[PDB]
Amino acid sequence: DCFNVLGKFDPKTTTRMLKSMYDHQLYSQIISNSSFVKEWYSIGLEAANLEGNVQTLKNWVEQIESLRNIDDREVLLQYNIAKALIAISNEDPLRTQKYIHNSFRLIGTNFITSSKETTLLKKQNLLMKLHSLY
Amino acid sequence: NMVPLNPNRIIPDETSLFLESILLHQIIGADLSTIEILNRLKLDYITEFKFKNFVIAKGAPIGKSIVSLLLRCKKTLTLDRFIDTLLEDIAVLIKEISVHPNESKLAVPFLVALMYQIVQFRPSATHNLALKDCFLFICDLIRIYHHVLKVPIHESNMNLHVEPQIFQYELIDYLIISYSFDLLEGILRVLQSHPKQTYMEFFDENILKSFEFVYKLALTISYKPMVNVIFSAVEVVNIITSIILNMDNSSDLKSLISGSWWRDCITRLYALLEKEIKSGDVYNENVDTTTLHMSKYHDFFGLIRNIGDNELGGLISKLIYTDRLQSVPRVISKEDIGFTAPIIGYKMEKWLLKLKDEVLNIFENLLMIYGDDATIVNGEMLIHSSKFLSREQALMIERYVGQDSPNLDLRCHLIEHTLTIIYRLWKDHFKQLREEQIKQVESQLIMSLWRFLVCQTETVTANEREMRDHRHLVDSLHDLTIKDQASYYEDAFEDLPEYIEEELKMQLNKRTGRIMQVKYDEKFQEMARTILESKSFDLTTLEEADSLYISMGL
Amino acid sequence: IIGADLSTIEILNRLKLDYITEFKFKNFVIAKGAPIGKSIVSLLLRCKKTLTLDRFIDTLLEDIAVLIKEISVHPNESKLAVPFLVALMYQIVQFRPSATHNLALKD
Amino acid sequence: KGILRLYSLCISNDFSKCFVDHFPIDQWADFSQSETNKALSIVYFDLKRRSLPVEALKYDNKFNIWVYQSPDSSLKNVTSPFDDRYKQLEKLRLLVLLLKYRVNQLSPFKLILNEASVSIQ
Repeated sequence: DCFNVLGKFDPKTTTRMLKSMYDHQLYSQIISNSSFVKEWYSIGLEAANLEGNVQTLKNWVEQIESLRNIDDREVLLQYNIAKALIAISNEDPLRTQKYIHNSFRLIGTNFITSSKETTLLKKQNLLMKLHSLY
Repeated sequence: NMVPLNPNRIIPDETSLFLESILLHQIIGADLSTIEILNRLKLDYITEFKFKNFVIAKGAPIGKSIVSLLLRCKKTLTLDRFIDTLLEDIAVLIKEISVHPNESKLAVPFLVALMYQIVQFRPSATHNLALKDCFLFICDLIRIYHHVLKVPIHESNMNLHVEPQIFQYELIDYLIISYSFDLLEGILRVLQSHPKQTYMEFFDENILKSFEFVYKLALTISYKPMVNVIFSAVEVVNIITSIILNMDNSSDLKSLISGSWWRDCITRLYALLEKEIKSGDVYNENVDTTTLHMSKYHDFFGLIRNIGDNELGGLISKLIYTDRLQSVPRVISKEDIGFTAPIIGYKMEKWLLKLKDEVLNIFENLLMIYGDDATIVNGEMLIHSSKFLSREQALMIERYVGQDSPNLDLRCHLIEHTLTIIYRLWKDHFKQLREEQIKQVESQLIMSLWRFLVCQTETVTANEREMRDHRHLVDSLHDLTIKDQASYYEDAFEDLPEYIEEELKMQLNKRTGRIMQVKYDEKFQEMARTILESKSFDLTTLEEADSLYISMGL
Repeated sequence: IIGADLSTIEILNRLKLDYITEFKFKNFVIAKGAPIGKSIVSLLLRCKKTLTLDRFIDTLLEDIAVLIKEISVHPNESKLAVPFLVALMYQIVQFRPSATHNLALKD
Repeated sequence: KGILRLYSLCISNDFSKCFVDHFPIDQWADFSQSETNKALSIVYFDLKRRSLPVEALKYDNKFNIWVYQSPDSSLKNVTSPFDDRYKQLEKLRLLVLLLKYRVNQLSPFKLILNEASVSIQ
């Protein structure tokens, strides 16, 4: 509660805000926290795709593409995740295949990593959107 | 026999015309009007901006700021004055809009649409000082975007195409770079179309160096080439040729130019020309440095040449919300843009034909330029021109004729002109040819000559029937256009006055016979004869020529 | 105008007629959220190379008059635009009232 | 002939916006029985086809799929000096909303196959 209200009332602390709020899976909120800075977009685009409004997803991916050269290691994954969920609600089993394959091409290059490194459940995040994609 | 005065026109003032035209222009392809596109612009990350009584607030209407400046300066300036004033202001604009860390450049291209509409509008007595101001400003703008035309030769195994997938800033800078080179094009051609008097006053070695930077950036030999910039750059080379063939003592501008730079241009022309035409995948990616593949990434007209699908046009409109003053463009899919009818592919076959027209056309032009020799004057012109002649002879006959597609007509008119090129060589330039060169390729030149020396049978027509049969076999597409044209689009294609129905028949006869690889012009064969059958070099003494004579009959 | 800050037509360019979601009279469409302003100047400029001085006058008079009436008879419609348009028409008839004809005036 | 050919050529072609400005015939259109004079009427008809909203109905007089007239001016060759008929009727025919077919109609499948076999015998 307080942590939100401080985020309103800061951006490094607001980074902490969005981080903790995504951590409590409160996507149905973060969609509404500050839909109307860079380390925040993943936080945002996730809930954007997660809840499932065709208009909200549209607006979020719109700001994302409006950036000049994101270039960033992170967002493009969630970006594709969403950018499939336009073709779904507009029915192209070809466009969707193209974008989801491009999702594979991404995930299997950068976020994917070395072999073992001490953990599995930690990677389960990276792997679990993968599973659901299928 | 006087004719009376006619001053009672309600004359539209030239300044007023210019004003209203800019004020409501819509570009070829989009949906929205220029000035109002402008009216949906805010320049944000530069919270104040100002050069010359041209304040703009932070969240201010860019577009209204335009129309303001426009109208106020209207009752100030005359036509040309209004041009140069805009040019300076918009120039300062673009320059800073460029030099800025977090600034997005949405406005820039659209203002470049301005650039065109504007500078094109009336180039009559416009002065090269202003022209060059804009010009240099944009060349070095380009070197501010020199980070484009030298992107690598291919996508490396590690280099990914996983992407924000935006066609936005790609199309952004693509429009930018192109439109900018397109400036280069347009203003430089307004230079060429200015009175000859106002010429050398603009040409300094700065033109050589700046355009040298951009050319090297552009017609890469170690990166991806990029067909549009390929175009633009090479016609600027053509602009050089133009000032050559136009300045009575063009030796002035030639001496201005540097030998190394003539080389770094003509050599890269060779790099261009020994590529190939394959409508098979003109619309995908293949062996590089060999295919001018205009991909959807940059496929529209270009600010002149109405090349085809122009498939980006309305997507220009989709760039602004067309409802709200804004700074960064509206999203577009990189891939929705672009099996139905490859007739667009064949429109383009005609166009890339016009391109290789340009290739041989500039090479002809420089040919005639250098009545005296030079350093890049080396004979590899003879080699490679004859070489292209050979290849579009042999592969001509084995592949491209008979494929019922009207590309062949221009594909052959090409080499029919190269005939003039070589015949120019025979008349003029046979006081340099190196034994080195003649016996490095005794092969291909003799091939070229004998290609019509075996054609000179001159023993085909004799009737209508066989050739009209040839026609029914091949000329299907050519007749599709022939009948569209005779049935749709001509004054002369009705009411033949009884002296041209025979023109129909024999002209179609000659065109179809000239379609099937054989019996080229009597002028062709005798002009080629005056080259080989004349013994000016020891290609053909009888002792080693009668084996070909008998191989023709004789 | 005397007193305000902004340009007349340009005031107009920040107007949208909402509670009447559409109108059409004479090649004069206006979309729902359309740029009334660019719709004004739109009609203006477009009919420019059509009409002449007096002719463009009476034509715009009739058009913008119909516009007033449209903005007139509607329950929930706000009338914001209306008063700006009246000033616009005054300006027009005040600019060049030469050898015109009254019928338009009377209309 | 002239006016017909001109606007025919124009129609389908994206340059609607090329036309929009530089020439409306609002005055000499004069399709109130006032105002050779019966040929700019076909360009007015194709401009109404451009209007297009669904009010147009099914093809009755063998003309185009006509629209509510109370109107519909003439047949596809209003003036037919043997070439104007061609130009107009062709253009108006395009209002309908092949190479292989070309020669087939020039000399006006499976059945076509074996009928070809026997007729060529």
